[PDB]
Amino acid sequence: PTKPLWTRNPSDITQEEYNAFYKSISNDWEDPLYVKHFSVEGQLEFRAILFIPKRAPFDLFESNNIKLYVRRVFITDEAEDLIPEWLSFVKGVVDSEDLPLNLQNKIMKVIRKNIVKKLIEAFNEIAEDSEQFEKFYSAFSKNIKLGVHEDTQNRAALAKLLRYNSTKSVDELTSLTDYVTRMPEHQKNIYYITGESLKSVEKSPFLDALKAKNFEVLFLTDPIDEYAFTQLKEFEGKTLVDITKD
Amino acid sequence: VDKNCIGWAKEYFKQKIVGVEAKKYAKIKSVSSIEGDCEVNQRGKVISLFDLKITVLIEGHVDSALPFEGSINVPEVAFDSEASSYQFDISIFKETSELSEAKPLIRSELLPKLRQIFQQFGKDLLATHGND
Repeated sequence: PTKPLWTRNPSDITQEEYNAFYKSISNDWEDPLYVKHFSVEGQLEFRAILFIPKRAPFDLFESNNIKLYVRRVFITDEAEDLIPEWLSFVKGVVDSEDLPLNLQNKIMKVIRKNIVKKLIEAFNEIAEDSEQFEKFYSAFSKNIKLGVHEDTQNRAALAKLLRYNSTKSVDELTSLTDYVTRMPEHQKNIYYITGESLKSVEKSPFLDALKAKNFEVLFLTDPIDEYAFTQLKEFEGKTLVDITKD
Repeated sequence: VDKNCIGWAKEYFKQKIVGVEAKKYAKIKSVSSIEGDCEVNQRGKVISLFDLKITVLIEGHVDSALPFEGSINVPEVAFDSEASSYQFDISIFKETSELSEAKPLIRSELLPKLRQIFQQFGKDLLATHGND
């Protein structure tokens, strides 16, 4: 009897219906932070309703978030390859018209890649709202960094979601885009420094020469960020330069 | 009936890519690798969900003058790529503070010609094995 929510038109669905559907499949007691409900048509046909939670689950990187349906028949809620692990925190449903039942599958790869791109569109929408992004970032910033570590195609887009303190963004974290806007036309590289903690990199003497040139320096105080940066290599055409390499 | 055009795509890129070029200058030397899939299947229609990874080798010079070498990786050339979709990982081999002008070169003049080429491939692929 019930026409599944994900087969309905996103434009017609109310926030309340999305909230009820999220609570139903997750036991969360909070409404979801954001919902990304879309349809893909053409040589690839599938629909999905994906939810980003307001908080990281207790066992995020430790201790069946997506139900996979094929032609509206539930198949499994534990198909990996549907979404990479750094996105394990996303919940919802994916309904494929074409996936072949019973099983390197090509359809699965296309679906997976399409889902990652759509979730990155969602993260960019979220970033446009500081109240929402604050919740998003504090809960999943590490997951974003791990995506940057491994996703060669999407790491540039993901890099746009990273936030860091800097010699010019001391009370708030800054984005890489805003660092770039503050750059004088003669500055060619984005500079950063690494250290064991904020208090120590904040007074490193290597900063003196950059400050004398009025060049902003980003503060990276964790190996996961350092690796994210060397995997990125550049941002919006500007090379990422670690000022303590000499 | 479906077919695997990975052999055709590979020679198509070898002639479409080698030689493209940007005092300061560079050009595509060879095509060191192309991996992934490219098939034209019958599904209603003659679809193709091709998705490829491609690396090209490069050579050029800035400045008397100073030459260099490197590679450019494009992780994804696919059936659903837009022009802005392509990613280019520019490597300048054993680089130096003087060579800091190669990449800006490659980004400004070579990449935009790389983008239009990848975009043409899909059309050419079907109008070669699809209208087939």
